[PDB]
Amino acid sequence: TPDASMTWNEYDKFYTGSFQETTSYIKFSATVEDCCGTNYNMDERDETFLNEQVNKGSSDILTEDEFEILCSSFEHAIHERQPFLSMDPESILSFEELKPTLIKSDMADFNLRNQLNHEINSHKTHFITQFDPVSQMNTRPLIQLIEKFGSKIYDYWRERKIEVNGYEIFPQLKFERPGEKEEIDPYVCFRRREVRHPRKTRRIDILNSQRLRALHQELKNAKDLALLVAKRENVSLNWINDELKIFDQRVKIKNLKRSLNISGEDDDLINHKR
Amino acid sequence: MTDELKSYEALKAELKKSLQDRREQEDTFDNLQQEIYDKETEYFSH
Amino acid sequence: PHRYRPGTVALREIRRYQKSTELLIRKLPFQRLVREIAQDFKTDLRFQSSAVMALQEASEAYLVALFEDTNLCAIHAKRVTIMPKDIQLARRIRGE
Amino acid sequence: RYRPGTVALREIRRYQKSTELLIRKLPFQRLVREIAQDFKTDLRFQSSAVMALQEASEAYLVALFEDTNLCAIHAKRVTIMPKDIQLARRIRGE
Amino acid sequence: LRDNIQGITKPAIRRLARRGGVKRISGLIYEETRGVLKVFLENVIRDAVTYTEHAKRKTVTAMDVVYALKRQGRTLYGFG
Amino acid sequence: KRHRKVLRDNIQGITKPAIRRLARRGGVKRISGLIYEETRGVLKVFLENVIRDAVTYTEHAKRKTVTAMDVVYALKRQGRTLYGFGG
Amino acid sequence: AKAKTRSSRAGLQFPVGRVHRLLRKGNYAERVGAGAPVYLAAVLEYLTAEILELAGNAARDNKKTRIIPRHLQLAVRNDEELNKLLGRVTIAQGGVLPNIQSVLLP
Amino acid sequence: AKAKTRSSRAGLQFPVGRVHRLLRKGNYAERVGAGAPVYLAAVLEYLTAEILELAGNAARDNKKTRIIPRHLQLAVRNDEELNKLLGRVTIAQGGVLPNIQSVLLP
Amino acid sequence: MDPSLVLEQTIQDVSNLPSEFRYLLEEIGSNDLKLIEEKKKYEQKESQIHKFIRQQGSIPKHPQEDGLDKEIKESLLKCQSLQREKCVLANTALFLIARHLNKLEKNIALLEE
Amino acid sequence: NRIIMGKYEIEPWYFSPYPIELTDEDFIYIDDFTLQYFGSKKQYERYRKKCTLRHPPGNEIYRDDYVSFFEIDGRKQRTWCRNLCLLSKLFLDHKTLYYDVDPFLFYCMTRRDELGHHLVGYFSKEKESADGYNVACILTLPQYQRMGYGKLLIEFSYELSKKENKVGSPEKPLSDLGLLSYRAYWSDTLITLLVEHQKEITIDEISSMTSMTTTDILHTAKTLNILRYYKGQHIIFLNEDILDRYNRLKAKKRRTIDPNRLIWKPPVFT
Amino acid sequence: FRHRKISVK
Amino acid sequence: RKESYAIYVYKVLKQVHPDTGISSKAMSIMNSFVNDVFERIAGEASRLAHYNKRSTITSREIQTAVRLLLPGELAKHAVSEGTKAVTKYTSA
Amino acid sequence: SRKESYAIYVYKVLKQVHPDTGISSKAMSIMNSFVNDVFERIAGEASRLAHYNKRSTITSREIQTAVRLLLPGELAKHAVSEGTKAVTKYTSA
DNA sequence: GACTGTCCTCCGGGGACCCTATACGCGGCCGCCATCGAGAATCCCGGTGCCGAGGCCGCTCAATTGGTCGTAGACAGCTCTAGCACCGCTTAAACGCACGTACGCGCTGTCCCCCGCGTTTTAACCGCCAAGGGGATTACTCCCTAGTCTCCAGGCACGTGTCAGATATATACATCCGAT
DNA sequence: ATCGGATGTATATATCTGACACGTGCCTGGAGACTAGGGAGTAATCCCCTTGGCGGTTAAAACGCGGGGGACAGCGCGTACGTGCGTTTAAGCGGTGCTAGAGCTGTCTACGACCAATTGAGCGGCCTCGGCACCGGGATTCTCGATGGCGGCCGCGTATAGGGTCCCCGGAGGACAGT
Ligand SMILES: *C(=O)CSCCNC(=O)CCNC(=O)[C@H](O)C(C)(C)COP(=O)(O)OP(=O)(O)OC[C@H]1O[C@@H](n2cnc3c(N)ncnc32)[C@H](O)[C@@H]1OP(=O)(O)O
Repeated sequence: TPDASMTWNEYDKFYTGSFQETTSYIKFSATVEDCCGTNYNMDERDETFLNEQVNKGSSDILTEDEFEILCSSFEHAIHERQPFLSMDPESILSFEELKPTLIKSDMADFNLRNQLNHEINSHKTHFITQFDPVSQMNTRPLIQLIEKFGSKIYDYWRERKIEVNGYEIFPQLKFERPGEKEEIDPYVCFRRREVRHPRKTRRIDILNSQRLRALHQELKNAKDLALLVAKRENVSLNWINDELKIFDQRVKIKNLKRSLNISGEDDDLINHKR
Repeated sequence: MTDELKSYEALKAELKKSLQDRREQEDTFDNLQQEIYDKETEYFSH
Repeated sequence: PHRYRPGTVALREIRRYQKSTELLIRKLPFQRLVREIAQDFKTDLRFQSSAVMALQEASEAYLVALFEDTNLCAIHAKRVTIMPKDIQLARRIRGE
Repeated sequence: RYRPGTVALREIRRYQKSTELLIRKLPFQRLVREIAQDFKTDLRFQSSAVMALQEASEAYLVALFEDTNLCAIHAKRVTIMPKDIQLARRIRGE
Repeated sequence: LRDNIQGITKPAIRRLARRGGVKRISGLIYEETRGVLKVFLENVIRDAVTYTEHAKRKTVTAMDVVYALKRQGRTLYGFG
Repeated sequence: KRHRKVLRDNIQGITKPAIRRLARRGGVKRISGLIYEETRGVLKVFLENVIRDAVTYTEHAKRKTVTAMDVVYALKRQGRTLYGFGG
Repeated sequence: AKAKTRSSRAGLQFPVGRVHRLLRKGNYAERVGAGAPVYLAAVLEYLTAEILELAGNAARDNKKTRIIPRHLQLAVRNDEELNKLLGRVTIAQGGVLPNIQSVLLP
Repeated sequence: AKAKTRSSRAGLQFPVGRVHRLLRKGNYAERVGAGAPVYLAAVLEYLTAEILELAGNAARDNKKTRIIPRHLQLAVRNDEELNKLLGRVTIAQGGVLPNIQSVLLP
Repeated sequence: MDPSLVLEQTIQDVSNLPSEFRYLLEEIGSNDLKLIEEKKKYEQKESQIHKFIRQQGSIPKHPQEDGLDKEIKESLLKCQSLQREKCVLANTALFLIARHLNKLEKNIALLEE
Repeated sequence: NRIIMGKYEIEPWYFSPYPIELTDEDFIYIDDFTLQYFGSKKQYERYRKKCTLRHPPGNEIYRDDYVSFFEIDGRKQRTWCRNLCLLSKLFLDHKTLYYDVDPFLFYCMTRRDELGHHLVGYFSKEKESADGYNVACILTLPQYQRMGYGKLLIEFSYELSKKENKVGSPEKPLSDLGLLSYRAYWSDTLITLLVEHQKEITIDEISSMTSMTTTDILHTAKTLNILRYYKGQHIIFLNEDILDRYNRLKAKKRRTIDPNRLIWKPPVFT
Repeated sequence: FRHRKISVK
Repeated sequence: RKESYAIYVYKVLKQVHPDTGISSKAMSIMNSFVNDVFERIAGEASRLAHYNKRSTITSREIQTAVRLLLPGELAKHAVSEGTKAVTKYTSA
Repeated sequence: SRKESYAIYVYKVLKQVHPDTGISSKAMSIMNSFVNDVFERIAGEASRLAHYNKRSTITSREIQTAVRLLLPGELAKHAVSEGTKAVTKYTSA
């Protein structure tokens, strides 16, 4: 068998962090997309463009994460309004024509997350889960990024879109062509042959009323219970922050009293049972 | 000094505020505990 | 007194007769039946002893096979008592 | 809507009244060539040979179903079951 | 000779059944068995006698029985 | 990894309606669902035996083509004489 | 002296000469008797006549003037002795005798 | 030149000469090939060896040194292929295979 | 539009949901038990400080007051870490349930069209 | 050309139908958790900065002090399993990507670390196998080969077959390495069972106790000389070589799969 | 060897 | 050229039913039937000749074979027909 | 009068396969009948094979084909192996 | 006569041991497991005792050799049928799904019939004696059938015409099923 | 049991085709006629083995009397098989084109038939003894029903307990007497 024993030097650069083992076996069903964040990743050309044309001397900093958010929104909007852009890449929509869709766009369930952040009463901070990287909390909202840099970034992304003939910047796996269902070349793979198209339902209302609505009600009940538990944890967090603040203020008060030699009135420096 | 006494009074009032907030959060926590128990009973038993 | 439960003696007999290999029919009655039947084709026929013995062997083997088939048919009807209709069914399926 | 069994009786009369083959020729031919592969490759077949095979197969199956029906009736049932076919073939000596 | 078929008695029939593996026997079995045996014997003896007459002999040999069983698809070993 | 599509089975082509038609000609009124698969297996065994004998006759003649007479002889060798093709 | 067919000498329709030749070339015995082919041809003619008569009766019973294999099947399977003679024979395109079990009837 | 039996030339125990003679006198074909009797004798010897081996094993399993028909019956009926070969054969004094149906057991 | 497909997909997507919810709720429970234990650990020390003030006032310093304060800070900080973990876990669970609920609502709206 | 999976740069063995742009790259980057491919180092870096996955995207059904096992559905994790199949084609000339990954279950063995669980090998399984195969494709990373990991994978496959109350065999077109590995596993298991049993045992009892098919047992018996015909019957043959191999096996003290650590129930597919 | 049953049950 | 009993079957049909025809397939079936009966009778006669160590197939062997194969009235009428035919032939 | 049989050859085979085993007379008659049966079957099948192909000579090929027709599976395989081996050895000397 | 203090009799309400709850102590019975004795299962060890299997010995006759001769069959070349394969249109038939019922199936109760066992009776079995029919043998001698060579007309291939029946169409009658 | 509605099936008629019926020329398979050998018919023979009787022994068939248990009828539930309809698939038909290979013919050699001369393997008859059959005594572990017993739900109160129920308890006010 051919060798595989060569070691990479930048492993420590590309692989950092720590994963905590759990006592009980890991329970997981989320997809890869859920734990990766923005689907677009900048290449060397994109980072040189951002650094030299956007972040070279700007007083307002556009981050690489925000750059990928903008490029992902442009991608999604273009595939939505122009699913056949590869048919005529030169007829790609302008930034202003695509902007309303970007405004109404719901990228990465942003609206859902904002609604949740509203419901927890945690909209002071932002809604962050284990599937989300810590670095992406700081990024500005998408609408702000559109208003400030959307045309500037969109012109470059449009040029690269045209360069790839309306296809994806990231190189894609070869796909089955409808003209022939059998492709001699090995390249063609992962085709339809493992999907099985179903029979359509012209006259099914009953199932929707009976079981879909009942399961929706059960999901609502679970969501309400989880919201109550999350609020309980939010108030426990507020309590522990109160305890930290009280401890720091008590030690500062005690030091200031001992500096000024003030006696009595120590009730606020101690706890009272209730 | 009156400056350090002013800081002392400010810290006293802020600490009274955090003590009140702490008690209110504890009460809210107990309320949420009972509400969670009742809602669990409603959604799963009842 | 002592009595065996119904069916124990039956199983004992089954084991016994499946173990042994002697003819189970009485010689003389079988020979008299053979000659009686043979009278109806030609009068005053003589028989070698070996011919009668071969006839008895073939007859007993045929009947044993028929009884096995009959037993399978009776079991198929969720019964343990072979009945004439079982024999008729078996012979019909065979082609008789 | 006719009661269950009336249509079955009508089919019984219809198919006992005719003599045509009841299996589509092409699937049977493909099955024959598939089975033939397992003894020698690139075998060729006369059409008459395939037709004779189909005739024999259908006659054998009809006789087997008659025996199976007799077995099913014997058990005081009216629905044939695999056990009935197994019993028929066993008694036949197959 | 007449009614020698009664020589095949109930105990002999049930013995054959026991060797065949039968456990419980209806009383009506015996007459049916006698009839079946009579039919079988008639079928075999007819061919045996036919072979005997073709050879112009008055004595039935074992070989005649063997050839009859062979003609009926019931080949028998142990007699030549 | 599937290597060869030679595993395709044409025994399926013996559709349920065809088996029902055969049973109807045989006098069957009610049919269990497992009958169809049992029938496909029985037919496969029968055809394998007959075809094996036919091919044996064909190879003996040193011919590449299976003739009708070979099938007739195979049936004869199985005690299922057939009239209407020769011999 | 003109020749007369052995069939005519025996008053038969089947070819005695062909039967005799087939017997000689069939590897059955070293020698063939003179009357054996005559006897065999007569028996074959008789059986042919029996089957053709029954088939003709069936064809008339079906308002047909041309005998088809179905008629042959009906004629054979309706005759006890002919059915016993041909119990291991299959007739192509012969069909089956109409027979519906009583218990299945309403 | 002394004669060597054709069996010895083929390394066989069965008589090649007797088989050849029976073939010639059996009215099977006009001519008999030279190797056909050898082939047939070899096949017969092989089948005899198979049956005798199984019968000997059965006889040892019954603490006997002399093979009796019962052993032959057991050997044949216990071999699937031999049983299929002799499905229409009856062995005199052979008996039956011990076989008790489960449903009859208590 | 297939109602039965929507029902099947919703049930499949929610098939593993209760097990993960149990896992997360019991991980929150374990973290809350760690929080309760650490609460006892630092409440005992704060009780020592408070009783010291109750008996001798705030002007005199406890002989280990700086060490007790640092230990309380440590215990409180790891309590804060534990509570952060519980909050994140609850947020993830609520995210999953609300995401499934909204997806079902979207599919119900599409079937209602 | 050459691929950098995690810290190990690997040299591919066979063609794999990746995008031709990666066949145009000198280096290919593979994520150690999502198996995503990259020709661009910048995209690799950005993905790593945004990739929060540190374990196989599925439920953990087994875990010991050394490795853990994850059960992954191809239909639920389509992109990830496609990545796995694409990577697997590089090391078997015979893998077939002519069909997508939906009807396949993937049981992946990983080793845990501070960074997370590091995949060392796996074996796939058809959701509904007509042939009764308990393993469809089994690939073990070349940077972890010849370490006994494949033995542990086969052990886990038969542990699943026991938990399924079924016997199982790998897809019969085995590679030379796979054939040899299965020869070793079968020989070791058969010898261990024979010596520890210390009694005459029926073939069906061996197949029930090991979930090995009887055909495999018989073919191994023909390759070995375990079964001998002596005095009119075939009997257990306790020769020297068998006990010597059993002693070398006992002396090597290889890692084994602990069934009690398997918290798993067979999936139900409609 | 010449005989069958190289390996059976 | 391939020979068959077609013309003789046709003559017999015209003797028994002058106003009835026959399809070609039915004629083939009849021809196969004739060949089958021929082979059965000839084989039985050969076996009879062998069992009695005779090398000549006479009419007596044919008669015995017919009696063996044909059931009851069929055998009686076949024997009658063969005897009549042989008798008439021997007097010509 | 001399009445031939196969007894002595069966006895030789028995001595080659089980040197310490004997056989009863009735079993020897059964074996002789079995041998005659198989002989008749194979010779008849060979005769039909020769007739079908319009040949007048029974060669080894016909015997082999008849054996393949009459013997099931491994019995046929081993019988063909034995026949070919014996014919080859006979052809050698 | 007015005021301070002590005895005794009457409104307002604590209470004390309670009316039959309430929960288990303390078993009946009962319930299935825990042994547990009695028959039994043919089997087993050892003389012993014969007769069938196996070894020997002439004596053929069937197997071997060594020629010779004739033709079946192996082989090469050649023709052309027909088996295969692909294209494309039609629609009969297969398939999927929804619906309802009637059939399979399990369960309970009844009873009569077949098993088990003891007693009586027959007649199968065996050993022996005896006759003679007919199977088996041999020796002769005829005539029937294979083999030949000639001769010619029945039966085959192969063309030719037309009408029995397949198909289509329009229709009355038989059969099923729901309603009363 | 009677009646009408709806579907299938048999019935009358008309048309159109191809397969059946018939004609011809040809040749090769059947009819004549002849011979020679030997298969088979015939007579006469020997003695085996088939048939048929007696008479004693006793195993086995026949008979009879329980009674347990399996065949059988009824019955009540539910699944699954049949029916019908709309959608979908490919079988069927026809049409075209190709070439593998079935079929035929003409070679000529090798092999098998045939016969005569030879002889040893194999057959029939003839011993000889130990494998196997029989006739006893003996003999553990395997099934089966039986009831004795450790311990669980429930009879059936009893010790304790929320609380109906009213004669006495607390101090404070009114009438006869005293300071
Ligand atoms: C079709 O049926 C699907 S199954 C095949 C799928 N593809 C596939 O397996 C190809 C890529 N993967 C591998 O081949 C992979 O290596 C496995 C799956 C075979 C696992 O191998 P490991 O090396 O990880 O297995 P171990 O348990 O460590 O045992 C390895 C044994 O192999 C011997 N070996 C390996 N390379 C060798 C060379 N070049 N020369 C000699 N021997 C070699 C090891 O010595 C070891 O033998 P053991 O007896 O010690 O087990």
